[PDB]
Amino acid sequence: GPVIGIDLGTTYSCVGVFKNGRVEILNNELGNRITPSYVSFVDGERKVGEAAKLEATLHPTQTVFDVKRLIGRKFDDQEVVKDRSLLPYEIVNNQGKPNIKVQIKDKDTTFAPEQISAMVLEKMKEIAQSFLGKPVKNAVVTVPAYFNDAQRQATKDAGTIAGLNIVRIINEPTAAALAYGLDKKEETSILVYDLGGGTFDVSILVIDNGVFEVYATAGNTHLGGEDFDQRVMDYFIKMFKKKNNIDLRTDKRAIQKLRKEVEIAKRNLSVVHSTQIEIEDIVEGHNFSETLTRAKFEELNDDLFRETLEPVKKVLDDAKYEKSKIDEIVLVGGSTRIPKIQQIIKEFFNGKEPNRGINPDEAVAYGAAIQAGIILG
Ligand SMILES: Nc1ncnc2c1nc(N)n2[C@@H]1O[C@H](CO)[C@@H](O)[C@H]1O
Repeated sequence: GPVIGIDLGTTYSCVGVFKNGRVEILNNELGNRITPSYVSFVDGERKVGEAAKLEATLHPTQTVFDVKRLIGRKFDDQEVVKDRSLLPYEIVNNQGKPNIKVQIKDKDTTFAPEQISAMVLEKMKEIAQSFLGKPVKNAVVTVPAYFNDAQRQATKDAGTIAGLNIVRIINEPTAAALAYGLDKKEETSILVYDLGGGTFDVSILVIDNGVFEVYATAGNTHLGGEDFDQRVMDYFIKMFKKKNNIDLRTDKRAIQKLRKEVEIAKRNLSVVHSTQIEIEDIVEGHNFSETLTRAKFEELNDDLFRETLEPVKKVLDDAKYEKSKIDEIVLVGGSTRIPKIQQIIKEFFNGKEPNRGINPDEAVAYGAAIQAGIILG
């Protein structure tokens, strides 16, 4: 049968197929190549993807996301304790393991993380089946390089629940190296800088005669694009209060509409220098109309951009590497399109240029698809 490739990300998932000697990254039913990793349990309906994400605003306790943060971990791990305090849906202690609790038709229902991740995998599988017009039973699925045996096994178990045999788990850095087609011959040391919507990961990947090994990993589990948007929102919430004596945080619907326009404005400022953020009647009788420059966008976030170099220093130190030992810097995740990010990395690497695909959110799924093709021969 076919083997598909899935990037099971913290904030999103992406599915690729390898067919007629090319990788195709598939669109979801709404025409996007990225599906938000969200599942909602409201009014006796289950939704998966953007339709679930949209329920988060009015149904924050029934809308599950960021499950990758919980999968294969223990309820008392410091990281899960921190996540229970950040996440608005109920996380309960099932015999030492975090489980998700929600209501379906008012009934208390508990899920393992791998059961919610299975629902994201199910949807990616259905996109692949309808595209290939065949059943799909096998997949390459990616995980972070720092995932331990229980986190990898819990991801495999997610596959099994979704009716997917996970024939191979590969780390996200390896998947990126496969996508960018880094020469497998002789020896290459690669810094993989992966700045996503929710998380930052950096790995030293060494490629030696077609053998891939991650020598060191570090990161910041709570640093990504969504933080850069929150810094902009904070700024404009302050200004709108100053100007109109309206605190937009008093209206959940206003904050949702602002967040959407702020995300687009940030994307615009990776290409242009100045952009308009506009919402008619952000509340009744009050338009939101503001300009954001690249310079102000950077000023609002410069300490977070700069923070990304602390994990870079840690992996160089952990692997007893000097900046020079790094042969190529590869960038993954849409957040790496921010010019200032590219600039800061370059100057850290004493002038060296980094490589950024042009679909950096799809590189990991692309690599997983390539791995599927490699396995099929
Ligand atoms: N043009 C762009 N400039 C800055 N950030 C961008 C971006 N494109 C994406 N996807 N991103 C962000 O990447 C993350 C993963 O999708 C999200 O936080 C996007 O906003």
